[PDB]
Amino acid sequence: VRPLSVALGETARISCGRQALGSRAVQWYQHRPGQAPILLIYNNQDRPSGIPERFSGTPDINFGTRATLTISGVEAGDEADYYCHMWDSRSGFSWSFGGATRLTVLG
Amino acid sequence: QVQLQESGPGLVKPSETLSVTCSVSGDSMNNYYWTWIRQSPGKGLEWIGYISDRESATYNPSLNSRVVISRDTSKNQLSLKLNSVTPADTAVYYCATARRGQRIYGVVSFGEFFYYYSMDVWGKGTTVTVSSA
Ligand SMILES: *[C]1O[C]([C][O])[C](O[C]2O[C]([C][O])[C](O[C]3O[C]([C]O[C]4O[C]([C][O])[C]([O])[C](O5[C]6O[C]([C][O])[C]([O])[C]([O])[C@]65[O])[C]4[O])[C]([O])[C](O[C]4O[C]([C][O])[C]([O])[C](O[C]5O[C]([C][O])[C]([O])[C]([O])[C]5[O])[C]4[O])[C]3[O])[C]([O])[C]2[N]C([C])=O)[C]([O])[C]1[N]C([C])=O
Ligand SMILES: *[C@@H]1O[C@H](CO)[C@@H](O[C@H]2O[C@H](CO)[C@@H](O)[C@H](O)[C@H]2NC(C)=O)[C@H](O)[C@H]1NC(C)=O
Repeated sequence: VRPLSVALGETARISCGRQALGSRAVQWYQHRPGQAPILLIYNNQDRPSGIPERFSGTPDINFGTRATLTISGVEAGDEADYYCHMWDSRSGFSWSFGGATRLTVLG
Repeated sequence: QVQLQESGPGLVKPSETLSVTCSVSGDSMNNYYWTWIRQSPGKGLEWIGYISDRESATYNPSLNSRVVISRDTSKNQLSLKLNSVTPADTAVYYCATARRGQRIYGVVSFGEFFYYYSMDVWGKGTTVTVSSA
């Protein structure tokens, strides 16, 4: 669990450690301690359910780019764990959810 | 809209069967997949298995296949039973639904595509403990 600190009003950027080999289709899960996880992005290009237009992912165009999730205008309520479920073409079925990161807030 | 509820005993003696039930209200079992996921304190999330209308109980290869999941449409619920429980398996369980999609990257007649699953609706889950006392 890698920690990462963000101050108020800034723009946060979270990247998962696993790197894809081919066509990727990632899912970004937000899990608050004690509550059920909330799905943010499912097809790496669009948000699954209506949420504030603050979380954005990178599309899968011109293979060679990493997978990053950006959050503009972060508030105090954005304190939860982030899971980067990776799905590629040269690895088969993916069972592990990957190593989660710990977002900390300054102020 | 879909509503999901969960139920479990909570206190089970080790080396016995641990059964947890998950019921659905509002919608039927027409086109809704099901899946279970456990989370133990100190470790991350762990996907254990999923089931659908195909009766294809596919389990995690890192689990020794010691759990069975069933779903009866008469009572309109599913339930998972893990046999030979270990006292070190104290974890919170969640019953969720899954949505399947396909990603295509080449010619379809040759089979150049792959399926993926995404959980959209979740639940509160039950926290069960196992101990000798
Ligand atoms: C020969 O011939 C053959 C046959 O004809 C051919 O093949 C072809 O090939 C191609 C190449 O690649 C292919 O492609 C692919 O495709 C696909 C499809 O898809 C889908 O799905 C979706 C969802 O639902 C939809 O929406 C779509 O749609 C579209 O578009 C189109 C146009 O294009 C139209 O028509 C239709 O109608 C619609 O609208 C579809 O259906 C696709 O997807 C793909 O893409 C890919 O890749 C790329 C890179 O390159 C990328 O960028 C993309 O993207 C992205 O985005 C997307 C969107 O959706 C998403 O999803 C993702 O995630 C990302 O983000 C993608 O990925 C491709 O394009 C095809 O398929 C085929 N066909 C068949 C039938 O098979 C060949 O080529 C030929 N050869 C020569 C000429 O040489
Ligand atoms: C095939 O693979 C090569 C290897 O990466 C791709 O090419 C290269 O082009 C990139 C874009 O400018 C550079 O950033 C890389 O440095 C360069 N590779 C090397 C070894 O210098 C190439 O685009 C791929 N082909 C297609 C059609 O995408």
